[PDB]
Amino acid sequence: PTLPFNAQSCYRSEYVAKPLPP
Amino acid sequence: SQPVFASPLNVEKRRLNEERALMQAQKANIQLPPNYGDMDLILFPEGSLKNSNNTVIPQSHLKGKSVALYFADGADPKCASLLPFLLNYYRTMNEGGANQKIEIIFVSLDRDREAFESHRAHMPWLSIDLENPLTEILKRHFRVMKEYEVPTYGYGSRTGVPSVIVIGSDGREAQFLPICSGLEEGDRALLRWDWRNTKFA
Amino acid sequence: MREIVHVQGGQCGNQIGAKFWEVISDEHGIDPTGTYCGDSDLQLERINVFYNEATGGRFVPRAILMDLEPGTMDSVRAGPFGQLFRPDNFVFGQTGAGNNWAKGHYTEGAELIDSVLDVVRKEAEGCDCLQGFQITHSLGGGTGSGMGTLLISKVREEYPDRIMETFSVFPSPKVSDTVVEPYNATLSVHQLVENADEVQVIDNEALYDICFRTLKLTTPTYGDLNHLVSAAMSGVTCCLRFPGQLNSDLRKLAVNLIPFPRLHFFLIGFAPLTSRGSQQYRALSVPELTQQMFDAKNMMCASDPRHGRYLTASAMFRGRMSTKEVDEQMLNVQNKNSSYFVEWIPNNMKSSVCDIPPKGLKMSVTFVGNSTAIQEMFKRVSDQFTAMFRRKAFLHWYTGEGMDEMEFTEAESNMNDLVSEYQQYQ
Amino acid sequence: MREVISIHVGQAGIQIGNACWELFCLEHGIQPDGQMPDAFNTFFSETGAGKHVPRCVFLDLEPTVVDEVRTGTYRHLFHPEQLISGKEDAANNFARGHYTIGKEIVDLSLDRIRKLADNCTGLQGFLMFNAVGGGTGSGLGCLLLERLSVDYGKKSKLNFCSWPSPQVSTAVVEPYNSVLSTHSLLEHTDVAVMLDNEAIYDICRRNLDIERPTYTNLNRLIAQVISSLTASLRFDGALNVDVTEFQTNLVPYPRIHFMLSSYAPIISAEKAYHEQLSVAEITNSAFEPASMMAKCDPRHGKYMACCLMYRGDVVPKDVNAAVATIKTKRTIQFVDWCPTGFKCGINYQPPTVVPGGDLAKVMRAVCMISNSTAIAEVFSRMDHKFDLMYAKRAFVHWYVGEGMEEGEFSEAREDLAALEKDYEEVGI
Amino acid sequence: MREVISIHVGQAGIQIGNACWELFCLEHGIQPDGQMPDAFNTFFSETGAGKHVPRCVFLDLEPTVVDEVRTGTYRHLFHPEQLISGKEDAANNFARGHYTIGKEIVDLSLDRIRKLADNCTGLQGFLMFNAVGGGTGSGLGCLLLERLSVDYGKKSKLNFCSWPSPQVSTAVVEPYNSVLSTHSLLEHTDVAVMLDNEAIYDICRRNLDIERPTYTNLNRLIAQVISSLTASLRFDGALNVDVTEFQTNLVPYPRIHFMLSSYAPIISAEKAYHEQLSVAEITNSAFEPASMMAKCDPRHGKYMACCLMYRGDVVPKDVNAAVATIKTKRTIQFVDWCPTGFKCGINYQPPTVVPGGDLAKVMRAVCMISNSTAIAEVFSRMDHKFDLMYAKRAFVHWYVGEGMEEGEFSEAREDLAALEKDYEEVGI
Repeated sequence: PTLPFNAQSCYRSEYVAKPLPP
Repeated sequence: SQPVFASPLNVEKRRLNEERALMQAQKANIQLPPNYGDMDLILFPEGSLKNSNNTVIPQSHLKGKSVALYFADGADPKCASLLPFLLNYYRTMNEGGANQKIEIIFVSLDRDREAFESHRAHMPWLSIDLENPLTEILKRHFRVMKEYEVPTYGYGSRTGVPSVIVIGSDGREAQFLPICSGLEEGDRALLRWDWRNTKFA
Repeated sequence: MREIVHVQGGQCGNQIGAKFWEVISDEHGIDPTGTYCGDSDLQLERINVFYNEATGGRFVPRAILMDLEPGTMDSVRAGPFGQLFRPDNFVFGQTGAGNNWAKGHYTEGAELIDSVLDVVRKEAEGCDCLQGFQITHSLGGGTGSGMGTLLISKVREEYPDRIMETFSVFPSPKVSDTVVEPYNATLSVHQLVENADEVQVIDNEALYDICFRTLKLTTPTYGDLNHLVSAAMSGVTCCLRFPGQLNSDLRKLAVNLIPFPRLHFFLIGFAPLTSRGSQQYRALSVPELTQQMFDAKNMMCASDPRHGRYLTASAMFRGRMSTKEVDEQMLNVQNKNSSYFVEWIPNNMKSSVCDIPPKGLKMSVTFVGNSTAIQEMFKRVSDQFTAMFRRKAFLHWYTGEGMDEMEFTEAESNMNDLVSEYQQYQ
Repeated sequence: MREVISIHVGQAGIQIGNACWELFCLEHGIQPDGQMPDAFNTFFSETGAGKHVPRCVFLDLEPTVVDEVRTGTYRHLFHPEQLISGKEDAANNFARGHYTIGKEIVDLSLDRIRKLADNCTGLQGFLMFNAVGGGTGSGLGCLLLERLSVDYGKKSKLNFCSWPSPQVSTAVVEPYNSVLSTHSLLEHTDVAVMLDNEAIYDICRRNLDIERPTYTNLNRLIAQVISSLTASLRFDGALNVDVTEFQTNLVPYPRIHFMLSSYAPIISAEKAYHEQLSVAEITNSAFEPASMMAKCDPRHGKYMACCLMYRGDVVPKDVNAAVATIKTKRTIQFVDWCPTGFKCGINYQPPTVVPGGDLAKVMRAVCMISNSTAIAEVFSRMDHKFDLMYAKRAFVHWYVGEGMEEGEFSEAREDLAALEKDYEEVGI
Repeated sequence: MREVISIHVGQAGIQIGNACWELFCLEHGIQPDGQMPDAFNTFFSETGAGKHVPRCVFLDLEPTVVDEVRTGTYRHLFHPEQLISGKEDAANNFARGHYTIGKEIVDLSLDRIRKLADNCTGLQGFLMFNAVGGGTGSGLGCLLLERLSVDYGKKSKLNFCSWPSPQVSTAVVEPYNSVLSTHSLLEHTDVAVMLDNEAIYDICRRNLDIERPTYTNLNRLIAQVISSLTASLRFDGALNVDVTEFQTNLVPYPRIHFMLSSYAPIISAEKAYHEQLSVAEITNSAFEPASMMAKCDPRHGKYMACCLMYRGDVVPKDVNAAVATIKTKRTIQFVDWCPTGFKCGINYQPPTVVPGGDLAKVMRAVCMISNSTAIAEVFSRMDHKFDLMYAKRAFVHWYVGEGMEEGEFSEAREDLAALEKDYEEVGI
């Protein structure tokens, strides 16, 4: 029985919704 | 809806802005619900910020300066370590010009009033009072927490206290300074600050 | 009247030819949408030399844009003055002759010639009778050097009594792209001496010398170098479009220049070429134009002419010149530079007056010189070819497309004979 | 119209190319959804209204790397059919990826390759990413590439191989895996670009000045080479190249297609304002031996062919200024028989920067892919790792038991012997 | 006007009938009540205060399905004695539904059919849905063809039979009922379209990606097929094709009228929106061997004739362009003696999707009904099944005791063999 684990993958961390070129 | 969806600032933002959007749409081609780009908010209210002279300044004073929030705790050893170097950086970087360059807001993860004032006596930049709800709202907005106490909605801790976040006009996370992060440049990550392209517009 | 059919081949060709139609449209004053403005009857009394009426008053150029790579002339279409060119005049390719002379000529080219020969003869046969052709290309590349040379060979056997003259760039001495230079150059030359009437050589680092030493420009792009070549191309064929004192034609300078049919490779000059700074010192007149004709740093190709002796040359002056100071100094430069010319021809050096100066200047002159200084330059390519032929470097790409071991030896021997014919004449 | 079909096989291929695709999305302003709020033809199709699906296939025999993409932030970006997962992992065998388990994926994968190639004629080529020391990186890579050569005749095949290190290996079966791949790589691919790992460790140590980067920072720099490589197709330039001209640019004999890489500038955003990057300075850093991405000493290497693609606001003549002085320098030794050895193309648009990346915004950039005789070091070293480990039949029964014929290791080495001799024959 | 009569016999007949009479109601925008608030004439009548009643008859000897329809949602739409129900089921016995219990209600069926055909002029044709594997679907169906061919000799008869699959069959009595019904529908049925249940299971598992479908998941796909065949009659299009259109274009010989079916695109919610449904693409997906709706590999057959029914925003040049690619494609073999065997029937109206169903809104669709010589294998399977069982008279005494002689088993054997030989000799 656990309180929640909050370390996150490097892939999820940094390849995120960039502001788009037009 | 940046950098997260489920934050109190963003729920207030969405409520206010589309209230206005529906009203003027009915009064008049306007896209409902409004884009996050099209929305406008006032980030720091009338009586939030107060400086080194204990005087409240409006939000319009922060125009033209790279602003950064500093989530700090009085009794956390990491924050006690990071404080002198942040102060020295503030010193040198703002002295070295005929223009104000950066400004720091103090957001308190501290326990109580006494300790907050004691810690705030050391800082020459702006602060938000701890009893002010904006502190807790900003904490939930930028997902900084010392311990899983307040529920997070499938997210994690972005960071831990201490942290420096370069912010924008609308609650945009301009860049994260890697103090205690994936990179761990303790006391050295402050040089990564791109003050030229992140001005509080 | 007289028609000149324009054909641009290769990547080099389409980029040069884009700025050539910049200057020609500017000589006569056609708006890029195609309409005419410039309100002068002598400008376009001879307009049909390059363009065609379209019952909307618009002039479309008689250009056939021609390649195998569909992107490079897609560039020309979207660019300025790209909306002049006829959409039907484009002949796209798909695969792209990847710098292989073999596939440009024999294998890959042969299925597209069925289209390009169709469009060229439909525009040819439409008029009364044709005068010449223009082919802009590179003899280092694949799609211009090989697949363009096919179009040279087919239209010659179809119109043997017509002329054609090309502007072709060669390998440069220090810098050199496109690691198969001497394979592409030597295979192109031995076809060019057999099926072409006149070739104007351009060297890349000679152009770079111009924009450093003369123009005083630090960092401009290909745009400036193409402008210099576009002015030279406009200068040679000025006299067809405008009257003058001593008239000129492409064929009349053809008969005047070449002594023997085998050697028809020409150098290029242009003046004035002083900078913005040096503009106010000079007070432009006939003798200082001639002095920077015979300036080796002002030569369009970097074969040093002081080593060789000029076999013959031409000078198409443009503007309002007084003809005595034209021809007397024209003789004067032959007497002054006694050793620079060849002995067995009296009156080595020639002239013309083309009555309309180019706009923005008042006097201009274009140099076309049949020198023997190209002895060392083809000898450069001769040694470069032998270096990668002794044991068959890079040969398999050519050999796989229907080449022969024999046809490479013929190209060496044939192009070496051209070297020998120049050296004999000293 | 004209495009290149990309293949990702093996884990190294997937996560390098997953960085390569996220660089391309922001290059053309494509959202991770796949929409845009004649650039994108050569890497993307257009679906219905406003979409852009990629020209790619993911193949792996394990789900664990490919399904994680399926649930990632690039959910709707890829069509859910070309993402291919097997059941069980290849597990570092050439034999297993080639003989037993590799067979049942090529039968479905070649179909999707056919499905992607039959739309428009004039295919440019095939960009297949793989590791060499890996299991599925070689075995599945071979079987797919062999079938492609027969089925599609004459079109080019680019292959970026994450080559095993001179120093580190991170697996013991690497000499058995690497040698066997080569014997089935020679007569299939057309341009095999050799990439190393601790070179980029050494690059990120010196130039990038970041202490502790990981594979996620390896892949950004790898992605920046590929973007600059195919910059000519996407965007107009003052002097452009193609992917079907490289094989006519670089290879003198059909068996010699093992080229290196280089890139410049590679600078931190913090130290960027102490270098205004001129064309005179970036070219010399391109030729400087501590900047290449392969880690072989070129001082014992005679250069044979070189191909520089300049990026951004660069004029043609300071290129010609730089290359004049480069040729006259005697630290960069060219071979005698090849007196011309440069191709230098130029494109307009300066390189993008990833947000939160480790690349400062630069205005000009040079990318180098060169054929040199230094690869004789990369192979003669490798042959030594083989026969010493094949001295007493170490790890043989794994390959024997999986399907391979014992003794096939012999003519694989005799093949690599010939590739050893011809480089030494050329250089004299 | 242009009316057709749909006859539903048996379990599979009724349950397929539910799907089609749901879709036609929605498409013409008529309610479960039967009134809308002249294109609908082909399927519906006209009655006083704007009610349109269906031109269908429901036959099943067993009450448990027909009765339960009457009580269901669609109460007021169907006429009460247009649904005919018996006493006890045929119970998987061909002899029962043809001799003993069939004969009672045939006369009642003809009387309703007579009164529905004589309502107006221009009766186009009959459609019939039945299960071959079942009792009454085979039994009552054979009687009903025999007594309809004598009366309405002129009109066309299109059959949609639920043929038993090669592996999965839902009966041991099914080889008997299959081969005993084939002697019925050779010389009465004009054109038969061959349906297979686990073929549709495979379609709805990999295309639309339901792991656990049911009977009401397959029947919607059948409803969309029938709607595409009869889209031409209902709505205006570029190239109209009737039911008389089909007999002259698919069958070259009197005895040879057995043909497959195909639909494209069977696409889901997520797939549809992310994809260009090119007119080239939908046709290519239709001719895919597995995408047929019969579980009958066409690679070991020859296509004699083929009809393509387009539905949506379909332009005729793309149709003509796409089919020329199909002919020059080497994979699919066409018979030498039949050079022309394609149909272009283009309709304007997009397919009307039931939301909360399984298909998505798509712009365009193609439905293919192809006559091929691959029907040899599907008879060879049932033939060999019948030979093993009949070799020692298994389950014979049930058929003999109900009136059927022993000897109709004998004669129907070579009748299937006569059919088998004809498909062999036509493939020369």
